[PDB]
Amino acid sequence: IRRNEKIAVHVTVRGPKAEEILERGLKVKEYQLRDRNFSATGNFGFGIDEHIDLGIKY
Amino acid sequence: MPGVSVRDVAAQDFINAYASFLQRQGKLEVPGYVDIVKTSSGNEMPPQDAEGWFYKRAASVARHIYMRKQVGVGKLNKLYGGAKSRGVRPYKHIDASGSINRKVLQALEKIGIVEISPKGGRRISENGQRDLDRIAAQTLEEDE
Amino acid sequence: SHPRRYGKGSRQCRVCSSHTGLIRKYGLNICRQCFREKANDIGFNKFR
Amino acid sequence: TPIPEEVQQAQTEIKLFNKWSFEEVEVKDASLVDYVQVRQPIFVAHTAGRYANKRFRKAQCPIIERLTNSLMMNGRNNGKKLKAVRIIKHTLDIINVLTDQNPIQVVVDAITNTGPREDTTRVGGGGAARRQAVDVSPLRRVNQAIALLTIGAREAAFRNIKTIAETLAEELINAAKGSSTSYAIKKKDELERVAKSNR
Amino acid sequence: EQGSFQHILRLLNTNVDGNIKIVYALTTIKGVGRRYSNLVCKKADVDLHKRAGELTQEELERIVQIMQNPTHYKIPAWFLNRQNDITDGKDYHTLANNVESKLRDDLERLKKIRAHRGIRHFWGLRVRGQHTKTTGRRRA
Amino acid sequence: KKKWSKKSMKDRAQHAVILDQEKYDRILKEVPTYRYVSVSVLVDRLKIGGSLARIALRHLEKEGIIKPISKHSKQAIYTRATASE
Amino acid sequence: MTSKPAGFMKKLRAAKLAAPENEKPAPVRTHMRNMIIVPEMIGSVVGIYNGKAFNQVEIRPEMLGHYLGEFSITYTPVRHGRAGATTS
RNA sequence: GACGGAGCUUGGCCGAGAGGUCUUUCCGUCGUGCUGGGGAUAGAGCAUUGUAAUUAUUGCUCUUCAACGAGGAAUUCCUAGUAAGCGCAAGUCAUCAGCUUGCGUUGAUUACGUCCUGCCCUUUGUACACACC
Repeated sequence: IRRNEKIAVHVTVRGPKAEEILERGLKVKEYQLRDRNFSATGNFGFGIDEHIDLGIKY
Repeated sequence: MPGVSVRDVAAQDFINAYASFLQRQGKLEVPGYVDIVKTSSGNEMPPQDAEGWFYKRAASVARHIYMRKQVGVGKLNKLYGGAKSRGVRPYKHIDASGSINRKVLQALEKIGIVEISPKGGRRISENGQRDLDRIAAQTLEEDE
Repeated sequence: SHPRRYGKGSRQCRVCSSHTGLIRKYGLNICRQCFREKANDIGFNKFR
Repeated sequence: TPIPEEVQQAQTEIKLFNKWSFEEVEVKDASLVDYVQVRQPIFVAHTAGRYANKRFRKAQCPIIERLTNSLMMNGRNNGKKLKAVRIIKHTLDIINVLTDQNPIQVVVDAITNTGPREDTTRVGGGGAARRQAVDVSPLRRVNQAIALLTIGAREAAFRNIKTIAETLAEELINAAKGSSTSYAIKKKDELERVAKSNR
Repeated sequence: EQGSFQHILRLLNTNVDGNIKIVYALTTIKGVGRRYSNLVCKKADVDLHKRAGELTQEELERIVQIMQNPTHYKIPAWFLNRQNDITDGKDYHTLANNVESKLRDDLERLKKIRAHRGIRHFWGLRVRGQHTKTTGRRRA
Repeated sequence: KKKWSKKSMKDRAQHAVILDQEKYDRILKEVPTYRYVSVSVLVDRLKIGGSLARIALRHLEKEGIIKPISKHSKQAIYTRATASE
Repeated sequence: MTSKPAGFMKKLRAAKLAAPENEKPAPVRTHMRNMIIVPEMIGSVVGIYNGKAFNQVEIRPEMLGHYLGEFSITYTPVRHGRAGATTS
């Protein structure tokens, strides 16, 4: 009911910044992942914890 | 004072002293049997090396033997162990101890320490007392 | 005419007709209480 | 020809774990002192069924004996005397070590402070339930003292990352120095607050 | 001298416990008891006392390989064909995801079996017939 | 939960508590107020782990700055210093 | 594909009678057919009879027994015999 | 406290547990963690009892890791080897949760008094009398 507040948070990465995240990001999630995840658009998205990726959990 | 000390020290200071002497024997083959879970629920072997599983089981059994005798595979197994009736939610412990005992007893036969009866059980030999008593010699001097 | 079997198991008196019972002596578990007064066996006269 | 136990090659030999003396210990409170026997103990143990007998001076007591027994017990469940003696053997040594004074004397000091002047039994009479304040009866002061000191030590062990012996020493010293941090003194001061007021 | 130390593990997938010593820490790995755990340490050649977190990178990498399948021990599925489903795969260790995701299949397989164990999976009820005098009040 | 630190062994290994800070501050500073204090009381007051205090005592022991006695439950007393006798 | 004598189980193997055993090769030769009304739990399952119509009568109802690919390394009475889950 | 090791029945080769026979209380570990707590439930598979173990055996390798943070309104006993706690064997019994039941082992606190409940004798009243239901 407030609409002014922070409900969520987001990052737009483009360019090399995008590629480095794609490299780690693709590697978790195994593969050959499914075509259904892909959109009509030529887009895909998957979900998973931030904890996945080379990262300190601490 | 020393020989009689085989019999007459508190068991632990006896076992602790004795285990270093045992360490010298060539034998001490565990071959992978121990690895499953020898006893109740948290029994594995890596703390075993200093005076573990295996090595105290020998060292002491020998401490026990001097005083007592005759013995056998059975006698040894629960000496140590439990296996109490259960109010049926439990375990306390499962001590197996059928595998354990067998491993300790086997090594001893090779060196020549323990002998096997027809009815009687495990008897100590001339060889068996000699090593125990001779090491006891060192023990008493340290203590006092 | 042919034959049959199965529902073997333990023993009980004649004096009482129920299956369930205690074996050593050979009668049922109340027949055993009747018997307990008697003495017959070395022991039980009575009382505790 | 000897060999044998090492103690002193003798004298009168103080026992009480072989470490400490009992005779030196003073009970300041003249009333209290009478009930608290320390004319000739050790620490071994003993039962004896002295029987409840009332009004005059009731029975023999050792202060120490009462303290070990409460610990095994309270609480709750599943405590053995070999461990129970052990924890005290150590506790006495921790207490001595903190105070630089005889552990029995500190125990006394704790108990004398924690034992309230007055109490508050709950009596129904007529249409309602009153508390008029009630007698202390000299053993009951002692019993309550030990129990309170004993619950406090337990409560601490349970909650915090501490073995009993230290919690028991801490609770006892703290009572023995009149600090409200101890459970035992805090309850003494409460019980005497309530009893004086409810009259 | 340090490491700037702390630790985050993926381990099997997405899981961290830590701050305890390796043998005890390892039990928490899906797949190992106290009973499995100690053996894996000595086979890897890490000490018992050392924490699963505290280790250096090379020692931790050996843990990842060893636990999933080790040198002297191994288990390959063998038998003649079929039976098809379910099979045993010679006692999967292989524990962790592959165990948890295995039973999910094993359940449908047990249904295509027509087992009671499979019909109960379909009925939805307490599997191996629990007492009803009292119980199950937290559960649902 | 609440949370959570001193926490050992990883803090034990790294310099931060082993080097000087813990042995000199915690163990050595306490001793001038009480000649001896028990290993377990000393654990609790300092807020230092039992295992953590135990290696530190052992280094110190070697040094001859402190002297322990014993008891089974790895309880005992810890004393620093002492004397002419 | 291929079958061999021998099959593993748990402590279930030995002698026996004849009465359900004898009936079971009959649907093989005659061809697939009616269900076979056997209460008899006693029979350990064997590969030869696979994919054939069976029955068991526990007591009051019949319960269709069909042998599946999956119902192989099982015990036979398990399905409809265990539950009597005839309640909802 | 929890862990491991240590303080009809065999001998002994031999076994994951369960078994088959040629054969008569110290110290590693714990970090006070809904966990190394707890074992609930689930699932596959192995031996024995029996003809059979699936609704209705027991033991489980192995792996799921369930509630429950010491328990409301409330209760029961117990007067020192008794409360309370550890186990064992007998009977049960083809099998079987522990029933019921005895032996030892561990080992405490309170015990004045009648100051809700059962009772005793006397006492009075009684319109009750299968009896204050």
